[PDB]
Amino acid sequence: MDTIAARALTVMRACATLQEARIVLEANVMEILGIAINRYNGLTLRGVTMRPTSLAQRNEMFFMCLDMMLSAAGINVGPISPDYTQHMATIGVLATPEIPFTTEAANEIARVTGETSTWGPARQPYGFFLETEETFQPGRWFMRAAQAATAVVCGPDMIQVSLNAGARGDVQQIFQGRNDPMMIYLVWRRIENFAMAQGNSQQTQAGVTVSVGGVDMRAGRIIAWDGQAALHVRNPTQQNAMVQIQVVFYISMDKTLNQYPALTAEIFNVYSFRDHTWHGLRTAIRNRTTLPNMLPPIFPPNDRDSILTLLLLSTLADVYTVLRPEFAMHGVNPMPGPLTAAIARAAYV
Amino acid sequence: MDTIAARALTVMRACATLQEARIVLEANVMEILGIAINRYNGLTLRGVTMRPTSLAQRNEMFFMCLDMMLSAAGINVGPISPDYTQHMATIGVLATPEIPFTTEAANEIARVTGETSTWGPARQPYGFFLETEETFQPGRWFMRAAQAATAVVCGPDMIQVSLNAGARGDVQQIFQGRNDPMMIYLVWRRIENFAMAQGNSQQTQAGVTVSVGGVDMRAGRIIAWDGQAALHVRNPTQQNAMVQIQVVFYISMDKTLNQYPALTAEIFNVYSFRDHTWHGLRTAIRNRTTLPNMLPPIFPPNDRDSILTLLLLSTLADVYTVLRPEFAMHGVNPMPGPLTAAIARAAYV
Amino acid sequence: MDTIAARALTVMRACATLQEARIVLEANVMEILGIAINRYNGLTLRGVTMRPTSLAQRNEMFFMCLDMMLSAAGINVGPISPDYTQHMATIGVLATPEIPFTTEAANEIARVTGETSTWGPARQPYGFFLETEETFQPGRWFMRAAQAATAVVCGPDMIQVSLNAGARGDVQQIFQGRNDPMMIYLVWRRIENFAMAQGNSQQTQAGVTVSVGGVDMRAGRIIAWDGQAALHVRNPTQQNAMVQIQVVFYISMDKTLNQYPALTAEIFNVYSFRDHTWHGLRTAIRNRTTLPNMLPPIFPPNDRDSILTLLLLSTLADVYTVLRPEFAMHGVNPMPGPLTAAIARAAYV
Amino acid sequence: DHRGMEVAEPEVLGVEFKNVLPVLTAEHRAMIQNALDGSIIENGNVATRD
Repeated sequence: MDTIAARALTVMRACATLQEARIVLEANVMEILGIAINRYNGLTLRGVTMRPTSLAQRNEMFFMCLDMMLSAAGINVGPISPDYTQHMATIGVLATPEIPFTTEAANEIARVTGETSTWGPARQPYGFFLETEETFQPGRWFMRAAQAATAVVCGPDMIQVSLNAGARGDVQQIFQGRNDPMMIYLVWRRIENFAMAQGNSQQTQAGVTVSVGGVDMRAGRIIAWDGQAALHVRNPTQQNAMVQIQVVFYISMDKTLNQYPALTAEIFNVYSFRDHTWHGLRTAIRNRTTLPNMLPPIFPPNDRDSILTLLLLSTLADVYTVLRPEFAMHGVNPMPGPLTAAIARAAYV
Repeated sequence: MDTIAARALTVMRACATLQEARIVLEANVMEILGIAINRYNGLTLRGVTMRPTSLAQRNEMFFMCLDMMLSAAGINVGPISPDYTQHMATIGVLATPEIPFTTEAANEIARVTGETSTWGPARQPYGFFLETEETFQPGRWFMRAAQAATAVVCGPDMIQVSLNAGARGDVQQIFQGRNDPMMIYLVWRRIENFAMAQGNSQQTQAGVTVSVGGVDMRAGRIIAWDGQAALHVRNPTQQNAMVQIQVVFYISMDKTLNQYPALTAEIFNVYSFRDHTWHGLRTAIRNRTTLPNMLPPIFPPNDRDSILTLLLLSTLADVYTVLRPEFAMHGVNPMPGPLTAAIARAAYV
Repeated sequence: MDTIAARALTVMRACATLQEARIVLEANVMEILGIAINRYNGLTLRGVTMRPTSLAQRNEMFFMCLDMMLSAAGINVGPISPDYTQHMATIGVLATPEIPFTTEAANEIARVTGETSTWGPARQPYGFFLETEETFQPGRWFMRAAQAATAVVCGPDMIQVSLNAGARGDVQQIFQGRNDPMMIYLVWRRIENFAMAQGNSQQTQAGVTVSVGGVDMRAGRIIAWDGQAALHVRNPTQQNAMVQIQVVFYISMDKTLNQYPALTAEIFNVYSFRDHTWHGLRTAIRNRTTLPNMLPPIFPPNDRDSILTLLLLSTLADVYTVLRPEFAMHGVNPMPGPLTAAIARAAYV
Repeated sequence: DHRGMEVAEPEVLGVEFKNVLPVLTAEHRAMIQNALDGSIIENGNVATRD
């Protein structure tokens, strides 16, 4: 199956080489398309040419890639065009060890299947305390009833602890219960000039300390906190003190956009407009998938199929560009105008 | 035209494979390299060797890549060296359909020209309210005269709304007029403890409701706001209230650094020092462009020529590395002593 | 006539096997279709192909199935299409012994004809007392003037009997007169806490007894009542007592949806939308029948013709699905391509 | 030609099995026969072809 995808990929990538009519191709390309087109036209019964020129020929070729792309992705688009009709037979041609696949294509799939199947540590995208309902003003004192030390959120990646003179206590429990971090990188600072319950300016005397799991840590330095250790703050000072602890960044086993090389750029390419025909095509294709038909997912996918599909589509996108195909699509009405940022904007629902 | 670029590109990446060849593996490449070098040497009258060894031979080959790279970028650097002279004829060498190009080069270009010619949705880099002249203290109450609900910017990606007990109102207009977003992603929270006009602490009671386009939304959750729907906040509570709304990230059709795969890394590679000769060269080249001659552009380019040029330079950079060219350059004075971060820092004006 | 229908069915089913073009057919199929199609084209004068590809070919074939479907059901649709025309002669084709029919089809019809022509016991669909005009509050005491025992309905499948201390009496008559059951399945309980004429909570003491035809029955157990035996309740207790007797379910000789295997799923299939073409067709067809033209009959049919028609049509539906016919009917304005639940909803007048 | 399909003659395949045939169980024989008239000419009924 990986092999199938690698092939479909290799073929499309090679079709992308046809920028002109007469130009000579690299032998590698000829070999690939030669065998491919043969077995393809064989079981397809369609008339694809190594060297398309007309348009009708270019369409035919694009359809081929499209056929393979869909077949490699395992998609059944259905009646979406009066001009194009998907051939299930395409899959039979890809499963055929006859058609080769580049080493790059091999490793590309090997990586996708590789990471997609397991997990790993990754710098998360947003602030730690992003999914919080209540936030407190930063720098403002706040002591909960009966407590000598009161830690509280003040931002998406910010917390501040209010300590009474001579007070001390554990803070960790403010972080816990959220997500499933493996390592949280901290950096604490002294809130040198903060607001009091009434509005008067108050100073935090130099001498307050923060120790993790027992060891004392410096302020303004990064700290590798395992999220489990004893996050302890002490106020040996004879005055009220407030300190802010910052989650510069943390790491979890959730899939980020850096799971596979330049995944971002690809997604951009797929989601890009080009023209109505492309747009609706790309849309109509993803309508069969778990992916947002025309707007970048908020959250990066984590399954083989998704990543793969995007890659194939992204490539198929470039193929579309070089081929300049032209055909009908149910529900799509093309505006002949030169196309502007504006016209594109409108297209997205 | 793109074909010309692909060719030139192919050539360079190929020249960057003679660190020591001893029977090349990629037969594809060779066929092309030979062809190209012959065509070049014919119209150039220079003597480029398949296997450079001396230095003069290495310089020769480099100069070639340079010539092609420049011709491909549509750049005429003029007299920048006593050793190198640019041959415009180079364009006539890349125009020949006799010269093939790798599938790699083909796709590389197809991507560039592809996206560079159209638009697409992309996560913007900086905070929404970054281009603001005025900002307010976070958590601090503020009610503009005669208004019962006063929304205001408190950060680059932060706003806070001051509501009087029993008050309500639309907030959307604070966002509008700025940029041209397609989708803004929000997350609102209740500012549990905030400063009053006088400085006294105040509580925001639970029950405040934020509804988009009519539907009521939860706090601490991400929200897909189209920028046109009704952003309404209600304060059914018998006390003042302050809620903070956050633009976690937005998307627009403005080109970002992810318009093309690992564009970032390439740019770094171009703007990197290496040595004085390279430095001044890379500069002298960009002086003919719209791109900053020695400091990474603040804003990611959006035109073909820009992106392309960078790529060619990035590649020509590597070619420079492997070849170890040695030559003069008007206005450049080489300091042969080993090289340190210090010596480099100095070179950047 | 059984034979005729069986054949018409067999044929349609066979055409449904033509999912693709170059696929190998099950020997059995070719054999049938051949004899059929030729004989049809013989008496029809139409040009049906055993392996359609064009569209007009597919239409012709569909028209054939349609021609037969109607004939087998004895339906004359009339001038409903400028493209299709019904050939009454089709019936003669279904009457030719030379065209065989599957064992499946034979048994299928034999089942329909079998049950349709006779009656049988079946778990009825709705509550026993569904067709009641007056209903009483459940658990609320109620004694009709001059009576010591007063039974009354408190739901679609619920009756409660109000008993005075020391009272007793037969209840059966409340059930009689309605429908024509063969066996009513009861289960009685004591209303431990009920409302009195004034509103005060009253208890029902343990010791009350219900007896059918003389034999005493336990509470909370299912009782097979013949509807004719004496339903006697006794209140030997020294307090008022209320008992609820429940008709869990009953069986009569009426036709339910379980008269013929998965009749339900079939009906759903017939009434399903697909597209304006199918819809309008399926509609216009049933306009010749006693069946609702576009909404599942409240009550399950009971005559051969209805059941038959449904089945045939259901199958012709599937044929339509594989053949993808394209043509128009007077009064039908089709919207091609992307159909949505919304567009479908709207289609049902 | 065989049952509406055009199949390849055992000669164009890649095997010497004639040796085996005589020792085959009615069952095995049959199986193989199907495999033989199994391999068809894909496009088969099309004419034109090439």
